[PDB]
Amino acid sequence: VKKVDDVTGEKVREAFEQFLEDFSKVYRAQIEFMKIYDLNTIYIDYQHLSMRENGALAMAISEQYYRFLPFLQKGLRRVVRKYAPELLNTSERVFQISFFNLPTVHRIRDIRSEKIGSLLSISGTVTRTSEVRPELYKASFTCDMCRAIVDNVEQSFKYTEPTFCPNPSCENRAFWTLNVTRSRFLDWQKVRIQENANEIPTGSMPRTLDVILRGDSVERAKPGDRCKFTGVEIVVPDVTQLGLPGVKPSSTVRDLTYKISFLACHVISIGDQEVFLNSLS
Amino acid sequence: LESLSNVKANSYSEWITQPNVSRTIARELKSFLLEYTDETGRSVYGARIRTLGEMNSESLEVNYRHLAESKAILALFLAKCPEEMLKIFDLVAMEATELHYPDYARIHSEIHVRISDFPTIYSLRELRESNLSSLVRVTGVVTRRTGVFPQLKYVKFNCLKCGSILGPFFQDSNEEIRISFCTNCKSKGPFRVNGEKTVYRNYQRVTLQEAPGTVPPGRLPRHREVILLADLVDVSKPGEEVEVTGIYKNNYDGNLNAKNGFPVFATIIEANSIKRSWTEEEEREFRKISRDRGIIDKIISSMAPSIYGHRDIKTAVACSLFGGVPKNVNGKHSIRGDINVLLLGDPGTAKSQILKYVEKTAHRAVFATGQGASAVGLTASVRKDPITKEWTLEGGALVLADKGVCLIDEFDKMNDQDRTSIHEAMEQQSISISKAGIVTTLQARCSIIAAANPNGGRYNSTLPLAQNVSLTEPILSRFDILCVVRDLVDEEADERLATFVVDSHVRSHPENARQRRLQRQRKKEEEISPIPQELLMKYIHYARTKIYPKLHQMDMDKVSRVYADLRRESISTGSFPITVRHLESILRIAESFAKMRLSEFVSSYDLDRAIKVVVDSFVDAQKVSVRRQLRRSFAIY
Amino acid sequence: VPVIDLNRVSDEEQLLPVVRAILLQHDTFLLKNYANKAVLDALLAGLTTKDLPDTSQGFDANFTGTLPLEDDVWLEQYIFDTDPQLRFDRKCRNESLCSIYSRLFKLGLFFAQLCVKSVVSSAELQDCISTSHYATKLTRYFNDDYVTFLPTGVLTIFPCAKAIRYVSIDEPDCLLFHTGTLLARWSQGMHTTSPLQIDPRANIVSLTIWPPLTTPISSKGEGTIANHLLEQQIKAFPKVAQQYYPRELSILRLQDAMKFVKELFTVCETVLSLNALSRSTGVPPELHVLLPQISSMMKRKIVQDDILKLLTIWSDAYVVELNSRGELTMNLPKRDNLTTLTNKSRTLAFVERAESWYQQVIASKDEIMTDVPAFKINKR
Amino acid sequence: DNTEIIKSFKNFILEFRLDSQFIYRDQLRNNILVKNYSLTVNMEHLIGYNEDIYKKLSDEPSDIIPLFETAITQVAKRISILSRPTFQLILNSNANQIPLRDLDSEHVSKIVRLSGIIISTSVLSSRATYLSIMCRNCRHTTSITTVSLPRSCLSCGPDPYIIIHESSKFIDQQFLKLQEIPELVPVGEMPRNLTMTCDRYLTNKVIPGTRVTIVGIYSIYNSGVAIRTPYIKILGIQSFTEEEEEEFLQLSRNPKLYEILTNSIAPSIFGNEDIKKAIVCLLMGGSKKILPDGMRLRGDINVLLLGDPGTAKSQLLKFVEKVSPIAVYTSGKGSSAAGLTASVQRDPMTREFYLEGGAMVLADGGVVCIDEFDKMRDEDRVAIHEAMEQQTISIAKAGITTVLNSRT
Ligand SMILES: Nc1ncnc2c1ncn2[C@@H]1O[C@H](COP(=O)(O)OP(=O)(O)O)[C@@H](O)[C@H]1O
Ligand SMILES: Nc1ncnc2c1ncn2[C@@H]1O[C@H](COP(=O)(O)OP(=O)(O)O)[C@@H](O)[C@H]1O
Ligand SMILES: [Zn+2]
Ligand SMILES: [Zn+2]
Ligand SMILES: [Zn+2]
Repeated sequence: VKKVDDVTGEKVREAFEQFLEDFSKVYRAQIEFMKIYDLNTIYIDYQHLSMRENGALAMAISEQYYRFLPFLQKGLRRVVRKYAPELLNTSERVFQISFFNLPTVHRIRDIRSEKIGSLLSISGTVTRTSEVRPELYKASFTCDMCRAIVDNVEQSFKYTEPTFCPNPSCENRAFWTLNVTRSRFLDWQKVRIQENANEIPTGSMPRTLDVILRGDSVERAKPGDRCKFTGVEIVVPDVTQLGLPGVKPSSTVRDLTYKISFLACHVISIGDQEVFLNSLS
Repeated sequence: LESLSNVKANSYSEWITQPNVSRTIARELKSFLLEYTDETGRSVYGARIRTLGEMNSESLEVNYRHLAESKAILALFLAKCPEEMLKIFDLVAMEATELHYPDYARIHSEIHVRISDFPTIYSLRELRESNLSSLVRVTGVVTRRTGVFPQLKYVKFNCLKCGSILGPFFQDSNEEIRISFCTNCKSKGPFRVNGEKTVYRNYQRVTLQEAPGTVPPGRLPRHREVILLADLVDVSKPGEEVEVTGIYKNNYDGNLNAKNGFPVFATIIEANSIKRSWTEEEEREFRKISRDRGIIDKIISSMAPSIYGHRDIKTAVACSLFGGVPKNVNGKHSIRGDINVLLLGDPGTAKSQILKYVEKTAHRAVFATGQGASAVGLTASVRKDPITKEWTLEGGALVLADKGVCLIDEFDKMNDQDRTSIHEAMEQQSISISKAGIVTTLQARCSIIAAANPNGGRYNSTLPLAQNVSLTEPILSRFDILCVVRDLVDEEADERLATFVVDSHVRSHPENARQRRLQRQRKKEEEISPIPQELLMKYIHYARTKIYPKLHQMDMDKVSRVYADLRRESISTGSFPITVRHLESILRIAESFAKMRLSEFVSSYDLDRAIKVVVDSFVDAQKVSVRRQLRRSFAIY
Repeated sequence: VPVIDLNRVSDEEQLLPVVRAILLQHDTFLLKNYANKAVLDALLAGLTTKDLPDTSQGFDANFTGTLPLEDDVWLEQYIFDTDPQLRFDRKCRNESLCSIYSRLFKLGLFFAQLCVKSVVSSAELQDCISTSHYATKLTRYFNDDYVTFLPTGVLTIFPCAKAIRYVSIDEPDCLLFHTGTLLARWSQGMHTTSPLQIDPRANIVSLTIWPPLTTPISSKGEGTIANHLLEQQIKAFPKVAQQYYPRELSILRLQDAMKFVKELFTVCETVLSLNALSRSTGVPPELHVLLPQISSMMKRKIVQDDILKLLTIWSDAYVVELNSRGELTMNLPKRDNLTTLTNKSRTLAFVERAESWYQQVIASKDEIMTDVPAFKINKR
Repeated sequence: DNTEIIKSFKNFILEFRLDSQFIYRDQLRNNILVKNYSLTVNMEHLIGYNEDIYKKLSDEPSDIIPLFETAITQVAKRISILSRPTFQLILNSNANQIPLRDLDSEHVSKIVRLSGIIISTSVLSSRATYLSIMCRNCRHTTSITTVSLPRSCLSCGPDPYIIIHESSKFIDQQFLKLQEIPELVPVGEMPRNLTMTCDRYLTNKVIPGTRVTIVGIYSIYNSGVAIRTPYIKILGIQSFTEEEEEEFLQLSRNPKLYEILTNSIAPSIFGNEDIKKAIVCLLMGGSKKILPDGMRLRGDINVLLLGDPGTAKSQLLKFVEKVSPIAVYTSGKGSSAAGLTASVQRDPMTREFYLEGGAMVLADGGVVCIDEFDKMRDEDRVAIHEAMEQQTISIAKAGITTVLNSRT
């Protein structure tokens, strides 16, 4: 039994690891820096990502970012075992990537369904924030009929029990025991940003949006600040679509409502002489 | 076995859970409880165990340093798998107690051992995923307290398809356990908890909030939830400041996975031990300054040194920070101890920036503004419990400032109703409420420092104070010291004040590096202050905790005749409501001066400073034509 | 504190079982309804108001006389021993003090015998204290901040048990009986004692009881009981010991410094162990970060200078390389982070190094300093 | 085995003799004559009559009190047959009560005694006690006396039985709310509230604001992760030393009694003899009288302090709070008409709307100390007018109206 292989993803990861081993190796120095300082997330400049293969590597990574993420995660976390295996230890292999420095800064005014799944950066005034919470990034379960264990049970945007007991000697399904120790969790936070005053013409009204922050990038959002985010747009189920006019599709009955949200992996706020001077040509 | 537990085959949880390892460390623990090397003090733990059975309690406090000194890895396992170590330690303690007092299991189920003196402390803003399931020590303020309700501990189920009873399951307070397969039937049918064979516990949920003076600039107060179990309930009440050591775990599993995007949980702390303290190097350093001749003028000169003049106002700040003696006379009578101060005068006289200094100096300070504060937001608020759906109360600014100070800016400009609720706090030091079925009283022991403006924005020196402000005699009566400020014009006064301020902006302006720059800061403190500011904060704290000067009625004629004299001159003049409450300020402010010297006795000199400050206040707040006459009438004082 | 009442417990068959039970659990007990208590109260008033100490007596190497102290406090002390081999010629000058002393010694000597008979299993020393053979010290504070003291006797007697702390004692009508080090030492583990805290300016008279001081501390040791009391008096009064025992005071004072660095090393082991397990990596933390936590464990202020003393005694204790920030650090030397057997071995290693280095200093003919010099980390 | 428990109970009713009389047999016989199907058993007689059954009842009343109901029913019906329904058990006891804060997870299913004040009551509801059912598939009939209907027929598919309504029996039940005395509650704490349930003859005896003594069973029931709401099955509710009586009688015989007590009121303050004496009159209060038309004269003495600030007027109220056995202290600003007087709120435990008292309801039968009386709103004053001049509070909220007495 052989599963389908994504040849484009394999090509991307091969180009991804080759970029990591050749970029000058400041990023590996950052990798060693993370091992020294016990860090979780590595940060990569987009323009650094966009200066290999004339930037075509970034383009494929950008427009289909949500698809290709695991390949880059494998690409790096193989490198960490190659050069900093201690980061794999615990007291387990939590690892994150957070990009930044995008050229385009799209407005809340300019959200299109075409942008779903692509990498984009936006800017908006914060109005409300949520308290930080742990997010079940990856879970694991132990069987109920027998006592086999299932690891690396990823929860992609929903709660998901394992669909089978791996050993054919057992027939357990839809009945599992959740581990709270071998499992792993990650930080989580919601930010409610608002369209800037200079964007909305007179008479028009400000648009509002909810933005998700996870990892160490949480709590870098404070009310009243002009924050700037970087990430990808992802849709989530909605409950307020009921009662709207027009024919609504159905699943078969099951509902298929959606609403637009933006997920951000990096946080920064727009604002000592020599610090400012060197940033200009 | 022995010393074989140090082998690390896998993560610490993979090694402790092994029964052979468990027996080894359980055997290893049994030696520690019975014998410990405390030299002349013998094995105090045996005495601790023996006295606990005598006292009939479950609180075996265990010092971290003792176990860490004797048993290296046996203690370090408690810092990474505290739940596992505490599970077996209870059993080891249980048998140890029965050696001295057998049949302890007859009345007591378990020994809820308490860890103490744990050396690593984290704030509520430090907890991360890396510290999950560990043992953590935090300090905070009890804001909201829920009731006491039972919770399951060991759970047994009855199968619906057979009469058999399922085995016991420990309730982790993490998830409402729901089994899926019967042991006998192997069926997935219904199950119900067998209440007649289920062991409960006591559960109370308490909220801890950052200390008022520790909130970072420009952020809401971070706060967490704490789980008190096993007779750890009712250890603290609203307004108390506590430090607690517990386990940092996650238990909010439910609709959060769907009601909010993606599966997320929420964090709690399961408290193990809680506590609501000076080395020799501190007290010995205090007494050196204490023996310095004339210490009172050193403290007063150090009250916000970057403000020129206003010495008869800085003394009120100095006296209020130290406070008096909250004399609960014979129990049946009570008198407030803290000194209330009202700052009044023209704009441009630093009536507010001083209140931006009392906040940074007093141990616990809550700051408020006149129009930005509401009556409900100051005294107490009403909430519904998210777990038990009951009416609960949450403390306000005054409740937070218990054993501290409350700072109100622009006291006059607030609406009348918001100003009205303050009346009880300034005399009762308590909040009385009756709302939505809640009938109770809280503790609001806090001095109030208020800044205000006269009617029209300028002080009319030709009119009485009672006519210069929109307030009234009642509100003014609850104050002890009133600091009238005149912005009169004079070249000599202006030259001295301006040359002080122009130098203040020179120094407050920016310009082993830690040590070198910390030297520079205390160097500038020496330029302007006779006392280093860090010590003064501690010195005030030490005085408030240890010093309670007593009284001898030697100067009774001196004070009584002053009281009679002040009353006589206010019989027909628009002035302060000089009453018995105003006399008490003289004695209490005398206590502060005595408590500045760390003396235990109210000397004649202390009243001499006390009478001069109190009498001068009444003289200064008079019309011009009358002020010059009382200037000479009270020259004796 | 247990109370002994002569109205119901005054016979030897009554006192001995009671004293034995008290001393197996406690070190201090009270005497009630003594016939001389009423006279003692009158005698105390005469001493504290009329019979003031002879301030012109001076003070001697025998730690007897009227020693002037700080805050104009005077201490009138006398020592008496039956054995003439010790020259305690400076007998008590005031008869009212002797009146209290005789009354205390009248029943206290029998009680001192009771204390020895209660817990001391040595058959050779059952009657080590008696009328024929006894040694007593008369102590009297005087004023013309509690002081921690530990008498070296078998039993200590106070005519009034008030303002005495160990928790305070508020029983003026009962005499205080406290056991010293010698009874606990000769108890063979059956009884132990603890030091007390008293007001040094309360004008309180006190009495302590030994067998004749020429008796050795134990048959296992060469020094006599007088040597043990001499060491305590040298430690208690450095100004007196400066003229007569300069080197001895330096030797005795240096022992406390050794205990300082030993417990300091123990604290560093605990703190550094927690720091290793709290991180996924072994990078050494900077010293200034650890010091606030170190001082909390020590319950007193600890700075860089005290830490460097550990390096002088044991060079292989830690790795203290200076960080690129220019800040000192410290870390465990062992390549594998820690092992409970190696932790004890390294703790014993410092103990052996310090003890040998202590013996090296005391064996030197030069006069001895009472502190460990600090190590100098190689500057970069 | 359990027949001995029934037999021992039968001896304790038919044959137990006190004061040379069959008190339990006679009082049960008198109840039968009254047709009151209940018996008041005194626990102090039970311990003196048979300690062995007391051990079982005190420790495991799970089966004993079912035996109590069935044994008394058999014995009482035997008496009825001799002279010419299920009899409710009522327990009267004088044993020591456990503090409401002292209830823990150890007294589960144990009979406990409590004392407190009712703060809210519920409306009556009917609960089944005897049922008869019929199978819908085959008309098979049977009788049934928590209880759930059978899943299969005894002769039909799952759950084949339906209830025969005209041949079934039901009993009434009430839900009560109890909390500890606020005087016994230290400041900074809200008194703990406890849910109680009563049925049949024990219902509607107490209104909100009534101080009671409780004998009941401590237990829990599901309604947090596993936080079950505690509740009490009510078994019996009741609502000075000889030397103390002589001591206080001697106090009444003191020649300077009036002046001594007058001085005793706030001795820390000087003079003020007149205001002290009026407050003394406030402590005693007047004597109640009832008009022949049925109206009641208000016996409370209400006094207003209306003087200059700084005259210890606030301290005078505080001292009364510490001397009045029933004392409530509240400020004018931090009070509301709903907070002061009665209110209607829905109990989340039983999902029903309960009538709930307020501060002016808790202080019934005692003294309340209100401060800054001028600072409270007129609506609060208006509600006070009814309490002051009629000792009643009328509630009209949502869609329900009621009147509640308040002797404050
Ligand atoms: N006596 C003084 N010494 C130094 N600075 C002063 C003094 N009085 C006023 N100031 C300055 O004037 C300002 C007064 O601010 P504020 O306290 O708001 O005035 P107000 O008295 O109206 O509250 C402060 O910034 C302070 O620097
Ligand atoms: N006759 C008196 N004897 C003793 N203390 C008094 C007397 N009159 C007033 N006081 C003092 O007044 C204070 C109480 O005043 P209070 O009634 O609270 O003022 P207000 O009327 O503004 O509420 C107490 O601290 C008390 O010591
Ligand atoms: Zn399986
Ligand atoms: Zn089954
Ligand atoms: Zn049928």
